[PDB]
Amino acid sequence: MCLKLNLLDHVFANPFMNAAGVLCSTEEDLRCMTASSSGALVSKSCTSAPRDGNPEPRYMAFPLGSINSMGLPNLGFDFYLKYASDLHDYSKKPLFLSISGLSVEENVAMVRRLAPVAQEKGVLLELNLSCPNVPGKPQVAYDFEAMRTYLQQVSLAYGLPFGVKMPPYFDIAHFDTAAAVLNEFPLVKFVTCVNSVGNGLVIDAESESVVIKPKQGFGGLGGKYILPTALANVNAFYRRCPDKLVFGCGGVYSGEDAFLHILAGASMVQVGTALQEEGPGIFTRLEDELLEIMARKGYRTLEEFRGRVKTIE
Amino acid sequence: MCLKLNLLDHVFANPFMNAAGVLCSTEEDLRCMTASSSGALVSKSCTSAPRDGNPEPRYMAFPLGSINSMGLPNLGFDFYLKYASDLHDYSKKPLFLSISGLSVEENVAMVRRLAPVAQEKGVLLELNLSCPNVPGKPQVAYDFEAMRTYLQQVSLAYGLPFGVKMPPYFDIAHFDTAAAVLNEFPLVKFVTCVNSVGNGLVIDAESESVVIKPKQGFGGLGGKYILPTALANVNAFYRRCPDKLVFGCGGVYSGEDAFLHILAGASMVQVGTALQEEGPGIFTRLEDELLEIMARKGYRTLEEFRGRVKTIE
Ligand SMILES: Cc1cc2nc3c(=O)[nH]c(=O)nc-3n(C[C@H](O)[C@H](O)[C@H](O)COP(=O)(O)O)c2cc1C
Ligand SMILES: Cc1cc2nc3c(=O)[nH]c(=O)nc-3n(C[C@H](O)[C@H](O)[C@H](O)COP(=O)(O)O)c2cc1C
Ligand SMILES: O=C(O)c1[nH]c(=O)[nH]c(=O)c1CCc1ccccc1
Ligand SMILES: O=C(O)c1[nH]c(=O)[nH]c(=O)c1CCc1ccccc1
Repeated sequence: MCLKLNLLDHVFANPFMNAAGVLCSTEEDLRCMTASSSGALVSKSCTSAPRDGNPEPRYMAFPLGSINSMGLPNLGFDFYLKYASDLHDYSKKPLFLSISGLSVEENVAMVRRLAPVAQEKGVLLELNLSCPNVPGKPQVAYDFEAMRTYLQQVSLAYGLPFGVKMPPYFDIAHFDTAAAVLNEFPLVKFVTCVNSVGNGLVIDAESESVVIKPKQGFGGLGGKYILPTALANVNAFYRRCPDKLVFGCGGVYSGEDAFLHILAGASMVQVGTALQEEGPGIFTRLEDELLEIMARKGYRTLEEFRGRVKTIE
Repeated sequence: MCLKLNLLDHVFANPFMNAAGVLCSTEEDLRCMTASSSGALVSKSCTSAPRDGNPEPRYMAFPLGSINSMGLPNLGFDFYLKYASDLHDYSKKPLFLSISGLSVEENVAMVRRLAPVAQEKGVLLELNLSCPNVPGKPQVAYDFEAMRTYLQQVSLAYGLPFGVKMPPYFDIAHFDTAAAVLNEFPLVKFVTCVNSVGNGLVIDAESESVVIKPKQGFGGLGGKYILPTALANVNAFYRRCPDKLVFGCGGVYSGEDAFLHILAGASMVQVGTALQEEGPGIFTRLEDELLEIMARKGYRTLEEFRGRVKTIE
């Protein structure tokens, strides 16, 4: 009957927050997410300098979900750090800051500056391993040695508990390798599964055209298309990383979808496409709907069912 | 107006066929696919010996698609070779035979034996590369060195044009690398994109349980979930393999979905989940619906629009 929880030395009114990138780029957006009923908020992944991002149109949504190739538009790390150190009202809810530098050095340079603000104000770091395509090498989370370098360097530079935003994997050996990398780093205290399902292509039959301008129409998919992919990643890393938290992201449109993420192992549940489409009112509905399912089942706490998805035999 | 194609030295009344695995395991199944209005059929991916596959339930479907961990149940190579050599009526439509040996040596042994029947009767080989190799390693087509080995060995042992069935990829680096491997092999004349989107997890909220028994509920996804992933892969290989055909598979439930595949580059268009759910009557419906879109647009043949998806500016 209340959905409050405690994680990472912080108190949360409920497990919901925006997904990085959605409703979180400008001061106005971050004030809007803080005024909402969400339990937390995360800022737009940032780079050391500001970015315009890719040409428009760069996001489109449809009944089954969304496609985007935003290009990491952001107001620059100095802005997000300033929001964290001077503007955010911590009495309202916790703040996560997402960083997405284009090299290890850039990520290390941002985290060294974020550390004392984390100590003083309690902002939390979500390190985004996804990045614009560089011909000739894979995304960082898809190159396990690069991933290990990033986490070794960030962990050294930051020195405090943080989390990592992961793209989906689709192969059980990949789950085993990625979770073994993550388990080398004791400061990685949460894993957020998942970022968009990479490089889909939506085509409009009437116009015979792709629907976004960058990358010949290819972009990451979110929303209903990706819920079972998201639940599989959440559960695969919940099972493999027993000393970490898993934050679930992907496909959440209802309190039933949140319930499924929590059954698979999610501690917080992030909302991307559905929030972009419905606006911040969605958080009161998701809370009501999750409490309604809990009540029908007799559950009084999230702990009673987190990670307790049943297998057959 | 017409749906006819002539490719790989065969004539097809229309581009539709089953996806491997669906309606194609027994003699009864293959006679049913032959009696349908599809333009071709493919047999179930086989191994040297018969397999019972995994325990049930191992396939389930829902409004947005399906999940399966079948375990490669099949009647064994000798049965499908007999069907191709002695039973199929080639005056009705062309036959593809899919193989999925559990090692390069098993595939080599099958294709050596298939070769003389392919030469005499015109059966076409589809080699499934989205298939287990050594457990704890990724599936073959996610291990580029293994994939190259499989292709070198099968190309030497078989010596005739064949095609390959590919898992989806999600990273531009992988589209680049995979297409470069395929383009090393001139006998690979068609590339079928895509197999299921691997290791998703469907969870039923009422029962709090996964819905298939093997693999703790993890399985490959088909259907509406995967259409933009399928289209991205069809187009990515269509652009990168200009000397090969691309066949599309994933998410086809209507003539409009088939039209989008074909705009992305697809020659043949395969139907898995929707055919499993609706039965072979789907082919008359897909042909009617694709001809209606062609009529409205004034297209008289498939080559007028195949691969002609527009990009923005
Ligand atoms: C418009 C847009 C911008 C996004 N930007 C980011 C980002 O800056 N950093 C990040 O970690 N993920 C980003 N994402 C990914 C989302 O955080 C989320 O992982 C993905 O959309 C899946 O969740 P959903 O199904 O709720 O949309 C973005 C997604 C969208 C739709
Ligand atoms: C029950 C079932 C069995 C399958 N078995 C095979 C197989 O033996 N070989 C293979 O190449 N693909 C197999 N697949 C994958 C399908 O061929 C197809 O690639 C996938 O289902 C996506 O197409 P769809 O969205 O139309 O279902 C199977 C799919 C299903 C649902
Ligand atoms: O800003 C984006 O395009 C973006 N969109 C996503 O769905 N997830 C992300 O993490 C990002 C920022 C990193 C990124 C990823 C792919 C292409 C460009 C930037
Ligand atoms: O028989 C299968 O489970 C199967 N299902 C698919 O959706 N696609 C396939 O290619 C196969 C056969 C290969 C496979 C894949 C994963 C585990 C075992 C066999």
